[PDB]
Amino acid sequence: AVLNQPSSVSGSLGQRVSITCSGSSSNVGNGYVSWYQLIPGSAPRTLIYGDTSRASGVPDRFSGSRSGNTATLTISSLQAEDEADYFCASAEDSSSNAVFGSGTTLTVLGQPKSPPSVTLFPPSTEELNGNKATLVCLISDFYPGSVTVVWKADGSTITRNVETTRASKQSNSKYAASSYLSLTSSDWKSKGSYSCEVTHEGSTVTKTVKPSECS
Amino acid sequence: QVQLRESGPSLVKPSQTLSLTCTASGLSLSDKAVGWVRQAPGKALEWLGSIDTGGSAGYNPGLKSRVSITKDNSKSQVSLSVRGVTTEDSATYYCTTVHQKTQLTKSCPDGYSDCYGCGAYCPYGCSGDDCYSYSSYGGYTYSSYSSTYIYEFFVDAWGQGLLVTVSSASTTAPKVYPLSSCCGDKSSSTVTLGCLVSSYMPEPVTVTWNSGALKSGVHTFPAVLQSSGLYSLSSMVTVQTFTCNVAHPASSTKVDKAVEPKSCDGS
Repeated sequence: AVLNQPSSVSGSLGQRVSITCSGSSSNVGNGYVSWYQLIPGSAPRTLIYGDTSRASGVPDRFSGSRSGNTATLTISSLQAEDEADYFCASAEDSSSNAVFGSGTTLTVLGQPKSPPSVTLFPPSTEELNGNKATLVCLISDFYPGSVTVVWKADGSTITRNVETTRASKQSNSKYAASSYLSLTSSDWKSKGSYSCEVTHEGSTVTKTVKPSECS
Repeated sequence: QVQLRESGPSLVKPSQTLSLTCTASGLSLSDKAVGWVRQAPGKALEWLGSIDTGGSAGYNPGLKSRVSITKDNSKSQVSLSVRGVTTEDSATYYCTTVHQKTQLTKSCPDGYSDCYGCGAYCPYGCSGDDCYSYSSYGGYTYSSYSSTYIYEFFVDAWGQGLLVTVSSASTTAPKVYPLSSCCGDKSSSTVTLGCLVSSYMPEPVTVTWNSGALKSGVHTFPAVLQSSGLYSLSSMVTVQTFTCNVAHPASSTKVDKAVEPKSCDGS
C-alpha cells in the first residue's frame, strides 16, 4: 500500500544525493515511476515520469532510474532551493489506482550561517482601547532554522503569556518565526521598556520598545 | 497550458459530506483525466480518484465506498464528494490533471536478446524472428516478442490546493490591528508597517497589500496558536497608502485595513 522511502536524507551543497523508492512487482516492478517535489507552502511539482523522463522545466541535475522493485531519484549539484519533501509514485494493478511513497525530507548541508532580522511592534492604539496589548516580534532570514526567544521588561525575564511559533521555510529557503507577548493595557504602560531577544547559533539579536515614548 | 482552481468550504462537520469543485481550463487538459489528491498534516500524499475524457471515474480502493467524482462540462468543472468524514479527512485537497494509460509492451522472453542489438554477432536465423538465445547444448534458438501491459501513471499539473478542516467547533472571525513602529524607536530611512490578524479560528487566512499591487518588501508569517484555541498571524511591509487585505474563508469574512506610520505629532 505504501512505497518505502527513507524519512530523511542529507547532502552537501554542490554535491549529489539519492532518494530510494522500494516496492514490489505490482508497483515499482511495473516499470513506470514518477517523482514529485514539495516545498512547504507551495504547489507540488512533478519532476520525473516513466522512470527516467524529466517533466518540463526540470533541469538535468534531477535524474531518475530504476532497478527491479526499487527506483531512485538523484539530484546533482545540490542547491539551497532543493530543500523539500520528495515523493515517489506508481500505479498498482490499475492505471487509475495510484500509490504514493512515504516521503523523504531533504536537507542541504554546508550553507552559510545567517543572523536573524528582528522587528518588534508595540500594541496599537485600537487594541489598547480594549484593555489588551499584543507585542509582536517578527523574525526573518536565519539559517539554520532554529532560534530561542526571550522577552524582558526592565531587565527582568518574562515567561507569562508568551507564545512563539516554530521556524518556517521562507521563499528564499531561509527560515522565519514570530513571538507574541500578550498583556493588559495596564501591564503595557507599567514598565519602562520591553525587549525581544532572539538567540541564533549562540548569538543574540535584540529589539526594544519604550511604552512612555511610543505615543 | 493548464489552470486548476479548487473551491468549496474550508470547514465541515463530522459525519457530513465534504464537497469540493475544481474549475479546469486550458488546451493542455485534453488527453488527461482530472484527479483529486490530498495530504493530511503529518501524512504522505494520498490518491483519491479521477474522471477521464471517457466519463468514467476510478477510485482509490480504500476510499471507493466514500468517494464520488463527477464532471460538469457545461461549467468546465469536476467535483469531489467525501461522505461520512472524520478528522482523518482534514487535509489539503489538490485538483490535478493526470496521465493514465495501459500500454502493451514487447520484450524478449527470459534469456533471449534482441536481434536488433547484437552488432556483428547476430545469428543468421535472426532474420526470421525477434529474439535469439544460445546454449552449448542445443545452439541457437529463436523466439518472437513477448507482450506485457505497462500501466503508466503520473500527475501532470497541480492546483494550489485548498485546506479543509473537519471539526464540530464553530468559527471566529479575526480582528485586524495596524502595526507601526514606536515613536521613540531609533530611526532609519526604512519604514516597517504591518497588520496583526488576531484571534481567529480555524485556519487559513490570506493577506495581500493594496489588492495585490504591492508585493516587494512584503513578508507574511505563519500563525501562532494560543491557549484559547485561536490563531494569530502578522504581515509586515518594508519600504503612499498601505492597505492590508485579510480574508478568512471559514467565516466568510474579508477585511480591508489602512495602515499609517505613527504621526509622532501629538496627534
